[PDB]
Amino acid sequence: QPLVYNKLTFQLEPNPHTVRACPPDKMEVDKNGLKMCEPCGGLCPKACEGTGSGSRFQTVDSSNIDGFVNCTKILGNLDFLITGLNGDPWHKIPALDPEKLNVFRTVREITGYLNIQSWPPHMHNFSVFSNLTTIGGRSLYNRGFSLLIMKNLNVTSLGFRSLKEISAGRIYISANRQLCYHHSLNWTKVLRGPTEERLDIKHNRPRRDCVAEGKVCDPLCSSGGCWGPGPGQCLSCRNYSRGGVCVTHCNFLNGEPREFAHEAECFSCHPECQPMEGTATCNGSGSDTCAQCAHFRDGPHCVSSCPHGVLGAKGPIYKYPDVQNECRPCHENCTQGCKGPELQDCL
Amino acid sequence: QVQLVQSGAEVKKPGASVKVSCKASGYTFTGYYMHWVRQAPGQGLEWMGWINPNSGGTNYAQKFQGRVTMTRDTSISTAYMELSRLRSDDTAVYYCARDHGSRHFWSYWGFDYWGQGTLVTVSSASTKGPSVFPLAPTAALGCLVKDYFPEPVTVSWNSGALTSGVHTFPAVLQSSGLYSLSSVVTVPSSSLGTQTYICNVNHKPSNTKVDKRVEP
Amino acid sequence: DIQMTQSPSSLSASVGDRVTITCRASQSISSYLNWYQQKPGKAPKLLIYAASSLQSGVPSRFSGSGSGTDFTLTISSLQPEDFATYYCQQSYSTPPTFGQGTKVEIKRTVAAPSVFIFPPSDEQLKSGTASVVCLLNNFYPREAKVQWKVDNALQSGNSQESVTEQDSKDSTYSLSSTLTLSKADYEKHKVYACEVTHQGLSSPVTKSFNRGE
Ligand SMILES: *[C@@H]1O[C@H](CO)[C@@H](O[C@@H]2O[C@H](CO)[C@@H](O)[C@H](O)[C@H]2NC(C)=O)[C@H](O)[C@H]1NC(C)=O
Ligand SMILES: *[C@@H]1O[C@H](CO)[C@@H](O[C@@H]2O[C@H](CO)[C@@H](O)[C@H](O)[C@H]2NC(C)=O)[C@H](O)[C@H]1NC(C)=O
Ligand SMILES: *[C@@H]1O[C@H](CO)[C@@H](O)[C@H](O)[C@H]1NC(C)=O
Ligand SMILES: *[C@@H]1O[C@H](CO)[C@@H](O)[C@H](O)[C@H]1NC(C)=O
Ligand SMILES: *[C@@H]1O[C@H](CO)[C@@H](O)[C@H](O)[C@H]1NC(C)=O
Repeated sequence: QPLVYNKLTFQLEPNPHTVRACPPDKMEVDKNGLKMCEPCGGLCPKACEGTGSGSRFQTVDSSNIDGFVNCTKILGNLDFLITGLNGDPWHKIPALDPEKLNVFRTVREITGYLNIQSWPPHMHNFSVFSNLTTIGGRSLYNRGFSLLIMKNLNVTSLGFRSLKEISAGRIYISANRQLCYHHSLNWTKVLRGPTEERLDIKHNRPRRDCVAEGKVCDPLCSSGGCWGPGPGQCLSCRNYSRGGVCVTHCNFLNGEPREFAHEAECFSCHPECQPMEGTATCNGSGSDTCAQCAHFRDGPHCVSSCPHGVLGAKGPIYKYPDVQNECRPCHENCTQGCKGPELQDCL
Repeated sequence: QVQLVQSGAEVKKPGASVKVSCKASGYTFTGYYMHWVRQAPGQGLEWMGWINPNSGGTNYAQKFQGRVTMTRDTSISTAYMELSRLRSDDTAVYYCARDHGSRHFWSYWGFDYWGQGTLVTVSSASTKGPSVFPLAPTAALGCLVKDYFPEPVTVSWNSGALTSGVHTFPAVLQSSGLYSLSSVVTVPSSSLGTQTYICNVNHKPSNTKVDKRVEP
Repeated sequence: DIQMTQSPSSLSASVGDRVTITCRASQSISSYLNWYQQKPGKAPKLLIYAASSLQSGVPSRFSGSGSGTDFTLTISSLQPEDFATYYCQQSYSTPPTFGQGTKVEIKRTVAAPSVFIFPPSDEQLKSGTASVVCLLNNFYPREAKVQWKVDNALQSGNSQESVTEQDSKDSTYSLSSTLTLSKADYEKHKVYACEVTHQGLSSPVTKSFNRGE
């Protein structure tokens, strides 16, 4: 019994009068000195060792890519050298299975650098790092490079859709004579700096050839650039984004789910809220920020039903629906609910 | 073995041009970049630029960009640097060094093999022969090689017979643009008068060979 | 441009000592830093590249360390072949920058100079110029002080000095100060003298002479 109703705030509260390992779908968190499990939004966080200096792996090949499964944060680097992707016949090492590269779709952060020098020819993007959001750069490759992509002759677009911060390090993107979409990137927003000789981009595909073929940024992207074609591959959106995809608008007045804006991002609103036609439906995602309740109202919150037996600090709480669907308290000297405020309206 | 041979010393006037060569032998000439580093007399080092001996690509420093042309001759394995628009502060010893890495992107730009060094003296003065003046008196005597241009001079006492205790001071550049140099030598006071002491100054640029007896 | 800052500028150490020179970068340069040794009159020699890696041929007593900003070239037990000037080079940014250079010198006991003064020769006075030479021969340390006195008058801005490198045997310096005057000025005053102040001298020594005498 962890939750207890409150007469003052009209909602549930943590009950003050309420080892084992957490399940694989829950992470062990600490709420002010109280160990408890908490569900993970999809995959649970898991730290994994990296590649390069400091680790026993020089490149990511066939013998180590299976250890990168369910990894959400590399505590190191990721090196994709030529001998790790195309094998090495002088040692009878087979080439890396390209479909094994999809294990990095769970990677959301890299502590050190990202060194990509070889990629399967049938993969025109690094979309296997679509969930990569932050490159730390605590350890750097070569001359202070935190991101290095050289001589990948079959990469059309980068594909780092969610990458929005590179804390430190220089950037090298060269010798990719078929790469586009990267010319209009606003690296000042990603690098958190002034890009003072921190960009080494050259000898790719010329801007004149990418623009003439219509392979530029989507009109829904803003001036911040785009990691490829489509409304999803934008860095920032011109107006609003729904689920990481740039859209023309949210659903303030019409739509399958009524939405509200928060920092130019569309979030669906609380289900206990009446969808309003032509007018706004909600301020935020809470049940107390809505325009009109979908059913009933218990104080500030819109509820589906009035508290009919919920435990409180003094006992069971019983409330009756008012004439206008407001959850008002039943009479004190009454048990098992009531119909109205009067005494005989009980039981 | 690896060996880099440069051209001889050059003397230029302010505004002219100097083209120093660098003959390479002992390695694949087109396999390693050629760096050029100059060093002013009694100063630190200064990197001017490199040249890719395979493609011909260059990378000059901003200070020299616009008046330095680095070229290559793979048929004879020779690298050239032509520093035009000369100034007084361009007087230095120009070395040619070779990058220790065949793959340049992963190189550390370490100079493992250098040339012998080419001295390039740039001054508005004209080639002048030296004036030898005796410094007459354990006794101490010497000579004074005053007012000459350019470097160097070779001072030897008694045609090389006397080498013990001889001190030929480095030449100081006077305000007139000419070098002054003293070459003293300590001798026993007993032999002062019983043995002839002659200093022999040789200035190759002006073809000047002057002897000078030093009597008390 | 990433300026290198070497410390110390000069260093006096004897054979067998452990010396330590420091190369500080203005910004982070990762591990792209080399070390060089330059004998007097010779081209630099590569000792340590990539901060720590020892170049083939250089003895194992030469060792490098550090990363980022602070680097250090440490050699243990100095050898006679190791008395030279040492430069550090950064290769992180596109223009390789060198340090000011540390110059290790042979330690020695304090030795006093042998002061000699030389009047201008008569062959030189025929030309119309007078040069008086004050000689400081075989002394240690290199620091000294030479002041000219033309009839008890302090002179300045008309004399230049030149010092010799440490001798191959006793490891002592030599200095010569030359006072250049026109014949008109030289024929005015009777007494010429240079006053030498050194650590090896119990009191400043002054060598004098008179014109014509
Ligand atoms: C990423 O690259 C692939 C090709 O390497 C692009 O084409 C997709 O390829 C896969 C398998 O090869 C197909 O299943 C898809 O249908 C292809 N997409 C299209 C639109 O034809 C892919 O489009 C690239 N992704 C982005 C975002 O540019
Ligand atoms: C790229 O992004 C940078 C930073 O995100 C923008 O530059 C700054 O914009 C802020 C606006 O809040 C100003 O306060 C700063 O003064 C700007 N700094 C500089 C150096 O301009 C920049 O405008 C963006 N460029 C594009 C094309 O979107
Ligand atoms: C990875 O996570 C999935 C569920 O998200 C689970 O079924 C699977 O067993 C996990 N694999 C490993 C190696 O942890
Ligand atoms: C990427 O992240 C989203 C939400 O952040 C998640 O739904 C998705 O499962 C992640 N990708 C993979 C391969 O798990
Ligand atoms: C990969 O690149 C080569 C040469 O650049 C090209 O011939 C080949 O078609 C490319 N692969 C694909 C799948 O397009």
